[PDB]
Amino acid sequence: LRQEAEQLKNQIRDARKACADATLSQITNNIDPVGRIQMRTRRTLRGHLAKIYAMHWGTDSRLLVSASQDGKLIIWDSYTTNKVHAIPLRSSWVMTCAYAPSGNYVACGGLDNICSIYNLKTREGNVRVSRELAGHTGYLSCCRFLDDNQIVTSSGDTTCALWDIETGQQTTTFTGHTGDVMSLSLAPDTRLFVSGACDASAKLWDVREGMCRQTFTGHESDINAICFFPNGNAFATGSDDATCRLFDLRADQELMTYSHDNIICGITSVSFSKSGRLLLAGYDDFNCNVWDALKADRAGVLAGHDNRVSCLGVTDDGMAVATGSWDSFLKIWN
Amino acid sequence: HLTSFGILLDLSRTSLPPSQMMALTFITYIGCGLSSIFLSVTLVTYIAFEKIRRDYPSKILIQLCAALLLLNLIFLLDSWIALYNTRGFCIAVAVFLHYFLLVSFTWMGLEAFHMYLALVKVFNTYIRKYILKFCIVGWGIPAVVVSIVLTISPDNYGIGSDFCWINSNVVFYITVVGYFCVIFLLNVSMFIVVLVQLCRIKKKKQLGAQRKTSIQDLRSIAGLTFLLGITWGFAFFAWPVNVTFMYLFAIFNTLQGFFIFIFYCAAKENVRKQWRRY
Amino acid sequence: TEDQRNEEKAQREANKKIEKQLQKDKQVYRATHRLLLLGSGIFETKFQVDKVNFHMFDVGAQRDERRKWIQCFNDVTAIIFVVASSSTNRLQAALKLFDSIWNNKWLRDTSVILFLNKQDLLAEKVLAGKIEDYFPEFARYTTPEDATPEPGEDPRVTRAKYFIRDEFLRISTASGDGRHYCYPHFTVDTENIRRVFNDCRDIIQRMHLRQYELL
Amino acid sequence: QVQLQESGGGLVQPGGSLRLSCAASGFTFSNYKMNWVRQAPGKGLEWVSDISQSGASISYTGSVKGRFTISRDNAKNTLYLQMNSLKPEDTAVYYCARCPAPFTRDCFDVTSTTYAYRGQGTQVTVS
Amino acid sequence: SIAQARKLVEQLKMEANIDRIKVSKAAADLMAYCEAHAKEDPLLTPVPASENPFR
Repeated sequence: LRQEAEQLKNQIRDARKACADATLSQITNNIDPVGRIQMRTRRTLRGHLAKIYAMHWGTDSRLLVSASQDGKLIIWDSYTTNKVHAIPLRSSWVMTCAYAPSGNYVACGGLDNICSIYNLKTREGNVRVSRELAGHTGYLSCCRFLDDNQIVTSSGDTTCALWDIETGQQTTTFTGHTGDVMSLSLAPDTRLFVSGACDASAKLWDVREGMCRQTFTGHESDINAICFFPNGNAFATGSDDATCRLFDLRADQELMTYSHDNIICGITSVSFSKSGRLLLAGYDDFNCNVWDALKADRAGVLAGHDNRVSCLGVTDDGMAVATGSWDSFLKIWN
Repeated sequence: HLTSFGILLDLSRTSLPPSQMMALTFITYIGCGLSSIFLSVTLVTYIAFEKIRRDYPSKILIQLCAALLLLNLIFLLDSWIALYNTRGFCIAVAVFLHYFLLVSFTWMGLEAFHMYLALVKVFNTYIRKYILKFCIVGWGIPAVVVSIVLTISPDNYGIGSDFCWINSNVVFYITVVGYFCVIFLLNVSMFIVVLVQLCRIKKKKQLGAQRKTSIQDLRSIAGLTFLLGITWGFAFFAWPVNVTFMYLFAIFNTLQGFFIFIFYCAAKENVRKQWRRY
Repeated sequence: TEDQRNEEKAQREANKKIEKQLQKDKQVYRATHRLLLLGSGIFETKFQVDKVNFHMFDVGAQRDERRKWIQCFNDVTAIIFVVASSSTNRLQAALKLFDSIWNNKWLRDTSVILFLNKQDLLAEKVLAGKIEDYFPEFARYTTPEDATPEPGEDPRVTRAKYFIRDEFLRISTASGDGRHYCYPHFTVDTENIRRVFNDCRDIIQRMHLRQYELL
Repeated sequence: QVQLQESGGGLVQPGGSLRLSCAASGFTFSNYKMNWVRQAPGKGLEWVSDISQSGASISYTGSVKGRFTISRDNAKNTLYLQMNSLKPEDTAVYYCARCPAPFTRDCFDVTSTTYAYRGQGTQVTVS
Repeated sequence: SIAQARKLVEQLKMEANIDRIKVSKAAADLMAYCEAHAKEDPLLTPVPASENPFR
């Protein structure tokens, strides 16, 4: 079937070329860019002990969750720089944390092969573990809450999995990736999702159907970063090849490349603003090189982190950008 | 306008000859003045640059640099300013000169007591508020010791009736020199103890070809010397050699904060990297 | 408002209770001295030697691809590299894994303890007559002068184990930038825990010397 | 698409020269450290050789160190591997394993099972 | 293996068959959203501290 699989790979890449037309860099070249942003470090969220391997914001955009390999999980109050609900973790090495949209439940997960969910608003006022979602044979790398009871989890066993807290088991398993899957993103209309793995591919998924519908094979290296465009009709991924590229769901190809020749470092966290024309990508040169997101113009450098920025996310209403990094502090950007 | 820097650790307490005194004073102002200006560059760099205060050595370095700058300021304005016939200021400037020297001494000892908690006791050395609890022993206990001297005899300080320093012999040999010795013996039993434990790992050869001497290595050994203030132990060689090592006391200890800028702020690789971005 | 002031007061009180908790288990955590092993989920053996915590991490359940979860262990005290010491060609897989760990841009800051765990198993294979074909430069290799483990040990076993040791240490010296150092060993061996203690002692000593730029 | 179409192999007598090549398109060849990994049946994935960017660091496994040489072509975007004086022990399935991150000197998981930047492979049978 | 190869070619069969529009309409709708929410984006322009909760 190896001879057969090359034929539909050649047929799909011609369907990209049949809809190649004009690229996004040529069309958007006429209109005015936003120019230089000059984001500044509003608030430094100090208190994490080891490297901050993962973070997530909230729908309320006030509380953010951030996960560090010390064994902690602090729901940071980003408006006043306050720590609320510092979860002590069973696993010392946590690589994911999704702040639940509703806000009641908080995920974690990592090398323990368990995505453990913590309910913040317990009846006793002390945060405990609701259900430990064991079942993955690989490391938990990204998690995203569908709602208060549904949580798809990216994992290192080449399979993402949709779980249910009420039963503690997998609703469905997404067995399409061929390498250990790194980042995860849910659409704003929460009907479908796309996850990036350590492949050349970041293939799209369906929540209710449970399996891959379209595959976006655009990066050279390990896609550590993924985030939808704010409509949900597109998404940008980021990998270790020092290029982050955007892909459209209605299309099938790479849109246009956000790369610069000075960048010789990997990408770990991409995130999108309220408007689509801004892309916050987090890099391995200890900075977050933000782009214009439509013109390959580096809109700014979010320097100020001494170690590698491993998780940068933006607020749901577009207020701020908080880039957690490996130097054990998050920083709020505006 | 004339002062010798060795007045702080003369240990003989004899007045230096007026021939050399002028020379040492020229060494002291070109030394302490170029330090002060350079130390200020070090403290403007470190507090401003958070990126360089992540390790505990640099936070103790700031409190050593703030000790040595405030020592080098309170030494220039004791001398350039005329304190003759003004007793309150004289005891005050001399109280601050003693305090900013005793915090200068123990923040080399706290560089060494950190090195006890880094290199010979390597584990279970985390102390909650590590730098703040070193401010209780680095800035607070020298503020206690100066307060005992004031509580002893407020007329200890200043001139007898000229540099405003401690007046009594028994106070100076206990509260400066005896304070220096319990820090210098702490320092050199944690200076060569760094050196034996850093030449040991230079004696370990992974493929049989070890690196004896490096450009960073030569920078680091001399940098360790002015970090711990081992050239403040040129005082012990005072009195024969006496005429020689008081000159070496004025070259290597006036320029110590200049050399701390040189060895920990101008040749430190992460610190110089932040200067290009400003 | 007063209700806004009431919520911020409770938020600050919960924050300071959390700060008290995080100071307490910062005091726990900095005393932990984590290590990483190679060669369910992640396994924990919190062994104490000389009243010093050491929090070992066997990570066997994660699969063969390890390029992204080995980046968990750049802030670790040490990477205890267990080598099967016998040569699929599992020993050269350990050399390539050590070369990948050594030259990794995050693991450049953290040190590796090498142990060669199946050393007692190596003695039967080399005395019977099997690494000469599996390594060409073993013929051209010579025994170092500081190479006496025990007088009853055969010089062929000693030459083989020191060749395997310096085969890792060719990666440790001949490399680019990176602030980390290798500690090879030769292992029933009840002295291994002590060897981990002495090597992590020298690791945190060297980390403090590099913090002072003494290295 | 990063696809890795290897070429070569077949029924070749031991001691006979063979040119191993992979197509290796979809990624920038000048940035990536490049690899060769073999896998015998019932044995497992075994690393053979690596070449760095522009051939700076070239190392070999000890089975083939004195008898193999590896070359790469940055302009033609193609990795090569000469084989000389073959013993019949290395009848393995050779596979042009690519290192995951380009600008890093390290190279993980090219002997890992189900690796994404590893080709389908060409059967190299010697008898 | 043959099972994962069959799953891969089945994914390739059903992946091509889905609707695939020309990319100029898709990028045009992306720019339509960008502008459509640039006035609602608090990150393109520097927001004054009267309504910015991070000063």
